[PDB]
Amino acid sequence: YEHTAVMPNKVGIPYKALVERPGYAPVHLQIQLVNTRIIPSTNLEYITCKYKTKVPSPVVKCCGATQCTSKPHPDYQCQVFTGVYPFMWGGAYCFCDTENTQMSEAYVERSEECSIDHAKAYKVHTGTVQAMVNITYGSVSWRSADVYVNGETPAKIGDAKLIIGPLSSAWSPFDNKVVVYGHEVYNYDFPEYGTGKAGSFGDLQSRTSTSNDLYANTNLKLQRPQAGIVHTPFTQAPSGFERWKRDKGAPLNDVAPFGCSIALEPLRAENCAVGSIPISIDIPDAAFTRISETPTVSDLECKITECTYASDFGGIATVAYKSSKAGNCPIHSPSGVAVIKENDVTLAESGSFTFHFSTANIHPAFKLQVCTSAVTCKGDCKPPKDHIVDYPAQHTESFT
Amino acid sequence: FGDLQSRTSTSNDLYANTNLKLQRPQAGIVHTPFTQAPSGFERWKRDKGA
Amino acid sequence: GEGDTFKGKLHVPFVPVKAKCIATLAPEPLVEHKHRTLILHLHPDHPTLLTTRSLGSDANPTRQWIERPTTVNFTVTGEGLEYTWGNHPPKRVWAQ
Amino acid sequence: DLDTHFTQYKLARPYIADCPNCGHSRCDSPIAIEEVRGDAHAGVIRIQTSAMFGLKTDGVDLAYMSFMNGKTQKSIKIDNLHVRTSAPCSLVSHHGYYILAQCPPGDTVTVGFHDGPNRHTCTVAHKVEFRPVGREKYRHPPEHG
Amino acid sequence: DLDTHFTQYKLARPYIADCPNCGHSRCDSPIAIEEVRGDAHAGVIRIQTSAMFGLKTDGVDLAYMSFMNGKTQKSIKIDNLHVRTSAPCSLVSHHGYYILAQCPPGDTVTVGFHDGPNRHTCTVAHKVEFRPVGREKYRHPPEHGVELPCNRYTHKRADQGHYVEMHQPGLVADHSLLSIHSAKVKITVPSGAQVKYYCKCPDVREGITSSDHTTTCTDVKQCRAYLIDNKKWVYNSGRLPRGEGDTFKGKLHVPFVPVKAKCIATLAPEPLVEHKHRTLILHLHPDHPTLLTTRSLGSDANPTRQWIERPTTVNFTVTGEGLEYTWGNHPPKRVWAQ
Ligand SMILES: *[C@@H]1O[C@H](CO)[C@@H](O[C@@H]2O[C@H](CO)[C@@H](O[C@@H]3O[C@H](CO)[C@@H](O)[C@H](O)[C@@H]3O)[C@H](O)[C@H]2NC(C)=O)[C@H](O)[C@H]1NC(C)=O
Ligand SMILES: *[C@@H]1O[C@H](CO)[C@@H](O)[C@H](O)[C@H]1NC(C)=O
Ligand SMILES: *[C@@H]1O[C@H](CO)[C@@H](O)[C@H](O)[C@H]1NC(C)=O
Repeated sequence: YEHTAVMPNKVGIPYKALVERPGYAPVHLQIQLVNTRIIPSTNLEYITCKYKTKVPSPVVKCCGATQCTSKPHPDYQCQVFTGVYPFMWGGAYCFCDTENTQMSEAYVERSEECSIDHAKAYKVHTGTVQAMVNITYGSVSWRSADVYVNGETPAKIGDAKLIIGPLSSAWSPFDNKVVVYGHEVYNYDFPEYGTGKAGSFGDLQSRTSTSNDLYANTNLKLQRPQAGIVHTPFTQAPSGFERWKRDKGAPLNDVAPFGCSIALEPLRAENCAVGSIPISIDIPDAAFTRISETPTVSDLECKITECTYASDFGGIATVAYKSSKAGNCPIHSPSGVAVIKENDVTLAESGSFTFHFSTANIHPAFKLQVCTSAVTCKGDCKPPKDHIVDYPAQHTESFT
Repeated sequence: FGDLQSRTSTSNDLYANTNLKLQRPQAGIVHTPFTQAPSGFERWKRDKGA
Repeated sequence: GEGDTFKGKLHVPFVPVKAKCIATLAPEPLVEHKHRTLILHLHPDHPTLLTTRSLGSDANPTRQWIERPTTVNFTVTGEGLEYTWGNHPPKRVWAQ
Repeated sequence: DLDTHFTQYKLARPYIADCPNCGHSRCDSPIAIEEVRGDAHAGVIRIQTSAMFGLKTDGVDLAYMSFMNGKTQKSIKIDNLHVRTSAPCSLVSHHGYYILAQCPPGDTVTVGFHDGPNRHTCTVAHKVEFRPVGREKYRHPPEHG
Repeated sequence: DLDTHFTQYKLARPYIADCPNCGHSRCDSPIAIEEVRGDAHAGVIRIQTSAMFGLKTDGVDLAYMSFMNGKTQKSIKIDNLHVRTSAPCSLVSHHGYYILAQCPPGDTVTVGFHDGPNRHTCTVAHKVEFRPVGREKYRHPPEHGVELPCNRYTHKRADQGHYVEMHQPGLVADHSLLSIHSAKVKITVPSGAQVKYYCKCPDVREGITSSDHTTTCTDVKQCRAYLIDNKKWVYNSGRLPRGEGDTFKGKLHVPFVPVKAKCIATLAPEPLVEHKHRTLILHLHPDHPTLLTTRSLGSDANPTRQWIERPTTVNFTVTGEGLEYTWGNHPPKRVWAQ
């Protein structure tokens, strides 16, 4: 009843296995993986965005110098100039010709746009993956279970209880350093907090949008106003966040192999088809029925009708059933050579019922198990010319 | 080239394989947005050989 | 003013917000199939970048802005291939 | 409900400053601009002009602008408030020192109203570009998509 | 003379449609732009607006225009009509729904009149390039040069080369018909026009009437407020609904048919010729990119053509069979060698 089985990690591929429960009628299984969310553990480092040089009003003493003070503003650059003769619309601003000094100061403050648009640095750990599994086994034909991958957590939705994982591959598309920009994910190597070079990425680094303090290395340097005019000419490197926005690499959600996609989320990488899962399930004995009730289907034969050497269910075959009673009968091929989309067939008195399947061998010689009745369906297949189907469901490529 | 072909200037019959597909109208606005390949004759009119 | 910086903290009138603008859509490419290779016959109206990404172990990605009409090819392996032409939704593909 | 912003409306007054390229030279225009925020996507630009348009002298006439001429302010009509780039722009909304308008890409942004006997324009050098959101690097908001 | 085209004049009436970028957003401007035709050589553009430019109410006032303001039109002057692109254009002629102008090159096209208290303009994203006639990739028509057989729209309008269908317009909603009869929603009529009418609630189901009242429904946002007004016909625009009754005929002539005129084309500065044994050396000083082509007259053509923008000096191996070359649109020249 406890059917342990390793399962390839694919999303849209069934796992219609058969339980070889002694003393009772065998019961088919069916497992499907809707999602394979990874959700690695993450830790935010800092957020960067364009800055705004909030330059306050200059201090202009008409006759006399004025020493500046080292204010605690981030990147607070202050410098005093000498020998200035400012005009304004009302005429020349002072009667002195050399004692005129200007005290110009400027500091870098994060732009108002940081509230909506801002990159997010992230350092990630291994984390723990989760999946949504649908199991339509036996006669219940339904499940809707969210499950983990740790090899301890039971999942007991409906009547059955099972355990999943751990995954055979520790492959994580995320690197140790991950940068998230609004909706797309880039595995850019942000240097560290409080060390960004001016002009490059992370010129302005804030711990959090709420955090008041930040790290603004913009190489801001004021210079003398020209021709006696009241303003604050400041020379600084162009916004480093503006750069790398128009020349960033391909997002991770567009270069991650194994067909894995990301989202503005706990950063799950869903549909990351890689490795296998050691699935173990405990079927309740209630679903089991006495073996003495299943009709006998011995002395039957299998005939191939038309097999296509393709990925979709192009293979068909007719089975000459030789039964005694009437009832349901699970069908399954223990061999991985062929996969049968058909799940259950009712048996009449010495009837014949076609079924569909798919294979990957030119001359498929696969065993067919029909409610405790073995038969080999040997035949031939033909490759298709119009290779236009859904994604392959045979998942059985090997030597042919 | 030859995206639209007519047997003569007066010919009421013609061939036009231009991949014209209609699109859903945007924001409950009354219009007929269509997704259309660029004019085939405009191509080869900028990059015709000698 | 040498005296003091008076109060009068004034709200920014037009605060940037994350609205939803309407963006352009490139014409759908003309898909032509060959044996284990995908030919994308396409004609871009404006410079659009297309991205391709193999579903196998090795991504082998390729990003390429294209402006003039061009014909491109792609070796679609048994693992499969997916491509994103413009801002259209991504599409995947098989191999036999 | 436009009377809940009197802190901007009443506590502030029109202002005048060094326009770098006021007309043919660097005069001291009443609409000297500063901190143009051309960082959106849909081609819209926020401009902080020295002149503070909004309500009239006391509490009315949202459709009037108030600049400072000489010692005194002067609330007049807003007839020809012009914002220009490489191509002429189109106004959207204005409030206090800030006026919201959308412009085509260009190398300089100019602002100018009309007193009626006077031009009173001002401009500044500032890169303006607008890349639309998405993978299709277009240059004008399309009809559909 | 000018009153010999009444098929369009009286029988058609301008309507309102959904401009992509009216003013600042997607409004419903009366000058909605359709079918920007930038195919002429000299940068001439035809625009088909939903507003009818040309004659007054009956037959007069070429210097007037007629647009539709809500459920009724109001013909005014053409005082400040302006068509604009990257740089402001210069209008040439207006007739019916069509405007002819000469625009600078640019990526967007705008059309806008000026009522006097409001602008009421519209614009659409549609690039307009310049394609200089010949082999000389100039940017504006020069004051001199050799003329070439260009293709260009004609300023004339009295032509019958092409037609466009003008069916009964579809009906239009006007919620301002839906006044209140103190407690019920109440519908007036423009001039006895057909008011299609019905609400969510069960009441009068067709509406072919004078001013009705509602018996059942109460909300003006839960009734059909329509006007079938096909006493005057409208263009077969893709922005108006089509009345399911039937599609009227009444096709009217297109104002500006393309013609094979003759535009002036630029003439590149002449080359400075220099020579060595069996070897032409060619000095070129182009002002604008101009195609140079060369062709050997021997058995092997051995062609060579290249756009040249920066001033350059090139060479050519001249065999005794001789060599031809065609700098710009200057007549081709040919040579022998020693
Ligand atoms: C769990 O996995 C099984 C096996 O893949 C899912 O079975 C499939 O369920 C769909 C409906 O979700 C069936 O198709 C639909 O059937 C209805 C009713 O006949 C029909 O109106 C629709 O047009 C559509 O054909 C489908 O036949 C069935 N089996 C297969 C082989 O696909 C099941 O839905 C999954 N359960 C959950 C909760 O996700
Ligand atoms: C792509 O396929 C076409 C098919 O005609 C072929 O001509 C062309 O050389 C191929 N291009 C490449 C880069 O293989
Ligand atoms: C000939 O061509 C060369 C380039 O191949 C050029 O530099 C040179 O000035 C020309 N003059 C002669 C030597 O004929």
